[PDB]
Amino acid sequence: AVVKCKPTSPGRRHVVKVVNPELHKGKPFAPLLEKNSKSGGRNNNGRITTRHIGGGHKQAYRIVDFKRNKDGIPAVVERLEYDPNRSANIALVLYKDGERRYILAPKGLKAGDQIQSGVDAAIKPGNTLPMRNIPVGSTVHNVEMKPGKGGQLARSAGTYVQIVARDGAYVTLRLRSGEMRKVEADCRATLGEVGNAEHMLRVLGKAGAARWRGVRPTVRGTAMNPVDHPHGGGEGRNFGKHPVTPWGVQTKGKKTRSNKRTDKFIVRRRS
Amino acid sequence: MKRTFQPSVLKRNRSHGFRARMATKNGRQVLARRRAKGRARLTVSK
Amino acid sequence: MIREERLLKVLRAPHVSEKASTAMEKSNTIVLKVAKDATKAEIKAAVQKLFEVEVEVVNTLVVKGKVKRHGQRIGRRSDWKKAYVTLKEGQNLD
RNA sequence: AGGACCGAACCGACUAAUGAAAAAUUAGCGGAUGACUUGUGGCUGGGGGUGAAAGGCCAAUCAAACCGGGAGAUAGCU
RNA sequence: GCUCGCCGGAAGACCAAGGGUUCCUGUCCAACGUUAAUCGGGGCAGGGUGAGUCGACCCCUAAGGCGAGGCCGAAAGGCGUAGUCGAUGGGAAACAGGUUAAUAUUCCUGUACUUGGUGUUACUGCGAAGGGGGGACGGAGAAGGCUAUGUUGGCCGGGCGACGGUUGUCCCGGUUUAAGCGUGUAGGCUGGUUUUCCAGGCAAAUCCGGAAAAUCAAGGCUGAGGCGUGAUGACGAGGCACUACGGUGCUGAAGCAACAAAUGCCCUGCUUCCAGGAAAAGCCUCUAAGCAUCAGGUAACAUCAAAUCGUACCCCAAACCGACACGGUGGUCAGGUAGAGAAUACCAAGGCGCUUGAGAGAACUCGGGUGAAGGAACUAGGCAAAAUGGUGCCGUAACUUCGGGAGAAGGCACGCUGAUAUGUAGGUGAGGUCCCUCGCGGAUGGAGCUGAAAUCAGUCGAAGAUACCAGCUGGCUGCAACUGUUUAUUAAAAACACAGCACUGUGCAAACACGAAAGUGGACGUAUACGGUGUGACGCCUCCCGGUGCCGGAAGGUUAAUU
Repeated sequence: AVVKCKPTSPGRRHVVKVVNPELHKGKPFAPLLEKNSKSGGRNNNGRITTRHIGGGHKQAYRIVDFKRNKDGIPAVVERLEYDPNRSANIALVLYKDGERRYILAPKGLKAGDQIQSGVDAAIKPGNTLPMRNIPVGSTVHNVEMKPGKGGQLARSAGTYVQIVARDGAYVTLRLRSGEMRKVEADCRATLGEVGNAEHMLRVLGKAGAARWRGVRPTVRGTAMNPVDHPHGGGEGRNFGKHPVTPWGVQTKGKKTRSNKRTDKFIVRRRS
Repeated sequence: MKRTFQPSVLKRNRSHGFRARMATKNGRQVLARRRAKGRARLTVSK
Repeated sequence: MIREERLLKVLRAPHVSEKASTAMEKSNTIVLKVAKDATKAEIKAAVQKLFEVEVEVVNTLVVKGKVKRHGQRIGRRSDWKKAYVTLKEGQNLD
């Protein structure tokens, strides 16, 4: 649930917490963990390539299963877990053959729930089956775009996709963006919505909270000198130019999709 | 007042030492230059 | 097993000093100058063969050379290896 | 509980008067569990870096570092 | 040598880094030392650094670096796989005393430990580049158990006072002892043991994981401290022999108890929070190829082994970074009285008086003290000074986002002695007595020790938070919501950032950014996400598309290469 914190200090006043009691209070499943060091938004050349990244808390990498290939074995949900690496919540599941995996926790999922992947699998939340097997009009998440690759669409805290149509070898998806997209009908998808839907209701409430999430502060181009940004300079507050990136490209409207290879799959762009 | 030079032997060697100079071309040229000049101490190496 | 020639080349000299004299008289320990490359076991072997005397143990150390100035010109003395060789109880050395 | 309070260390540098000091002193001053501070090592290189942005900082040097070279640049000027 | 004075969370002690002989001894005083110099971190000569257990080396890896092939690139070269390097992190082992002019966990004395070989007898499944476990991990908070350490008493030794008193409830000093081995406690974690099966752990697995079934409630792991031993020892106040006045040799009492107590240890624990918290080896374990009655494994016992390098000295400084014998510099140690305290004052241990002195006692300057009467009249401005200053209790407005405002404001008490109470409330806790699955056990018990806070009565002073220390307060108002950041060295702000808001892009080989490219970041993320721009908590809100941009359209006009 969301929780407005009492204003016992400025910087706590405007805070809203998103508290799920059902998460695991404990150390995660260590076998599925692995190291994940921070970039600072800097590439192999050592240059900053994406500004405003830096610092934040040390995080491990949970090995989430997005490919979801344990066909026919039924699994049961052991617990839900906090993943620092994503807006969603993860679920540690236990297959009957003794293997455990992390999966995106869907909306209704909880400890004790049974889930299943496969063509034969049942059409219920958390189950995963090819979209030619999934009825039209259903909500799914963790959608593969290429068969066998692993889910790439609809992984964020409260996303999902609509299968609006199945026309032969393809099905047409309604993406969260509003973009309509063809996808091969043999690609895989998980039933239901992804879990942590009130994720958006949280509000950080202070500068430090943003820092904790590895976000360095943002300087406005207009606050700079001309040598730095197109917006710089001006005695007092001047802005007599069309908005642009630091690299001179228009920002308020100018489209930038250039991919002519996948134009065919886009049924309708978002609006 | 913390002045610029804050010595550290290892750091000195890695930065300027013989092997470092050897590693890359430009360093090798520097070495050659110094040899030509007649430098007694070719490198920072003690 | 150390070669005789190497053994002979190990031992440079006896070291005379107050501390050395004290070590000799009290702890039955001789203080030698030895080759800088000479290891402890080597030194011991050489002691045993060339002075004909049982060794308990050898401690070694490296003496660094002093920087001196002859007139205006600076110059450094050689470094050299010192060895305290402790000799078995009742071992009297000439 | 807290980018909570008072306050030493520690980090800073608002006022004041005054070469031991190429930016210090003393007296006061701000923060002091955090967007803190600090050691060791690492990476980013010059129209390039980094920049909670002052054209700041990049070895007492910055509206384009230093070293060497073109080079005895050119100087209707002194 | 005796006085005086200063530091004492340092101006003491020990290290790292950095320096590199500055260490110690003798000797010299030209130069160096802001003066003199017999002295010196100066000159010259000699001496000095001892390790299986400290550190490096070594095994393991992080960020990162290099990188066979490889991909890419006019050349140079870039990226990067396998790999290999890389500590600031993980990985076996030593303590006490004595000694040098100068080293010591390194020498000596005592008492230990480690992990390798080799050989043994005893046994008999060993075996990895592979599987599993472990190592292995955050912040804050709270206690409880402890010790370091300190105080008092007891004990032991010495003393009987340069001036009134001082054989006592008097004075001074000491009252220390390790690692190791044994015990396995306060406490923490976990249900154990056996059997059966199984699409999992790249193959196999007797291991892990998962299913069942049986049976017992104690099983294991961890763990400070204490106790015992170590120790008939060592050390020991000071006494006694020699004296090159430096010291050397002999000798040696007591060596207990209580209380208090860390920020250190149990604790890598427990509780809790969200921001969700290295890796690999060592270590344990499982098997595979293999080998097969051999090797290898574990078992004790014997022997050998532990190489190499560092070890002096300075290290908040006269030895490092600052041109100087001139501010900066990470870690560890942390006594007493008062105190909340690592603040502050005075002291201990220890270390210093800052390498020019001597006079004088003009102006003027600096740093301080006090000041009649006035009390901001000063001044751009109360700048600077002065003032406030503690604990407890009473009391406290507007406004408010109901948290605040608020230590609002303002007041009262405060010393010492006695009594309450030859020391209370509390804390601690010995004997005795009882229980007992027997121990570091549980009950009862209260000796002794410690010990606030209050009330009443008296008492001194001008003054009792007496020194050091230690808020000035209130009223209206602009700006910025707030904590933060900034022009290293004239600007700390109303500037930047901020949480929040909005627009816009981006469907993943994402947009974008660095890269002739390969590739990398974005992100091991996927529209509840990421990028860009503006605005900037919260509250109430928030006409013009002509111009320039952007988006969409494509009927016509015009229009490249080409032909």
